[PDB]
Amino acid sequence: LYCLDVGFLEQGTDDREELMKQASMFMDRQYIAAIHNRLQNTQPWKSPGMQATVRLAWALALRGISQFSEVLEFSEADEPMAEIAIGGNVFLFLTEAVVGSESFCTDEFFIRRIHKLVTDFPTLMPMKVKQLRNRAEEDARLIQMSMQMGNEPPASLRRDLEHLLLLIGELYRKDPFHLELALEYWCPTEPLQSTSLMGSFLGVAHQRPPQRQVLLSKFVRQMSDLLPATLYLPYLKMLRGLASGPQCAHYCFSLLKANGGSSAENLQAAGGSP
Amino acid sequence: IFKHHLDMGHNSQAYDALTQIPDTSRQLDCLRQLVVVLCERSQLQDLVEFPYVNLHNEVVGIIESRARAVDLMTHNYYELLYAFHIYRHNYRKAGTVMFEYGMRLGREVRTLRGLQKQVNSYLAC
Amino acid sequence: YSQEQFSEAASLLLSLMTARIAPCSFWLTLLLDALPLLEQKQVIFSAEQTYELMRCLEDRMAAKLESTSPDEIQKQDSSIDNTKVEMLRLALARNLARAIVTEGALQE
Repeated sequence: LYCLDVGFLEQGTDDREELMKQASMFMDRQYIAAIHNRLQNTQPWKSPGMQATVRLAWALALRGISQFSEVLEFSEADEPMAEIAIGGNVFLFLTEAVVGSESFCTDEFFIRRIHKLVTDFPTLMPMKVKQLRNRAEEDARLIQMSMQMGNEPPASLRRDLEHLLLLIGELYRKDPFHLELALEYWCPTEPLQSTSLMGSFLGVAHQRPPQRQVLLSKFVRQMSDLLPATLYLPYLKMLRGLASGPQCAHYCFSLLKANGGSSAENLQAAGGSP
Repeated sequence: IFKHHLDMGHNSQAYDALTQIPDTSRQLDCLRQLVVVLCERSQLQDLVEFPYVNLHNEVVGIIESRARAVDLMTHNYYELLYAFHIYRHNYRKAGTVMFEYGMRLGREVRTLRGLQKQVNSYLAC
Repeated sequence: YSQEQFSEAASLLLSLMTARIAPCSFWLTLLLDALPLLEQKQVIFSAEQTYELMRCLEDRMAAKLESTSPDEIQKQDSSIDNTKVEMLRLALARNLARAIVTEGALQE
């Protein structure tokens, strides 16, 4: 994970080009092509969880590479790799095997790497984010009609966003180091102030976080207002995860206060958060 | 002629050139030009000491629209319409500007600087 | 004041009001003190300075309204004194327009 940690590539970075030159992936022209061809080939995978993991990771890597590469650029295999990854429910595999292990709390770098992987996943695949959001909504609709007719939900159920909600919520009750990486998901554009927040720009006008985290916490802020009932609980796992820590708790308090007040979108179990 | 007056900074002379202008549409356009350039040139005293008449409503509309348009901190057009209201003895109207801008601060801003400013505005009105 | 150090005059006055000094019959004089500062036809004070100045002016104003009675006033001086209040704050606000235009032009 650290070797593949290339998070500077999400947007154009001033240091990105030199990180590219002293990065092995690009100084080896055969690196990216070799792993791409091998992964698209057939290899033994004793755990589909880690197989999905590797497909997802190499897909995000190629997605980041493509935006500033033209000859080491691959964007064709990312879609099947990503679909295999989500279908194999890599989310629960990583939730259980890695995080559930207390061998995972040994170094802060573990938490850091997973956090930037978490921030990586949505920014590179916004189309997949929208598709899965709509697919979860239609899953809610199908379950609603099945309950109305007294039957079971049709065919199989895919709950990958549910897995993500459960996973990240669980993640942010597990840290001794108190890294406050959830405060990132708390942009200081959100109106909130304390007797220690004068060093922030909530006592002084204006502050804009980096684009990726702005997108993440903003999509969070809209999900505060749009919810299908099938995802009501894992979203609540979001909530209890983020509920750890005093300042993140104050931020989430502010967010639910925004969800507070008279409305028509926090009064609904579908299309909003009941 | 007006724009040349602007170029060499004869502000009273530009004002006279503007008062010459028959058409109210071009009057409004050049009024907008004047306001923008005087704001960027930090020439505020010009704007107030102008003794406009029958153009007061044009200026009021222009300045309120730009108040809709501007940032609260990097632009002071509400305060400009304020001081206009004082210059024209507009007690109720300057109060309206202050309370309105305090509401605007309450909406846009939740900082302590804001807090000072909403208090200032509500109090002033 | 008699030697015209208005800046330190304002400093001392702001300090003593935010000290909230003197009894009710003498916050009368505390209020009365601001008149020459009103008389300033030329000022060097900051816009923030004018802020806290007037801030405290009406702060003490409401406070005097309530010190008389917690919802009323009963002192014989207040009425015509209130009249002076309106005229003085008139002059104040006009000079406030003056000070703010000067300060904004001070940034030129």
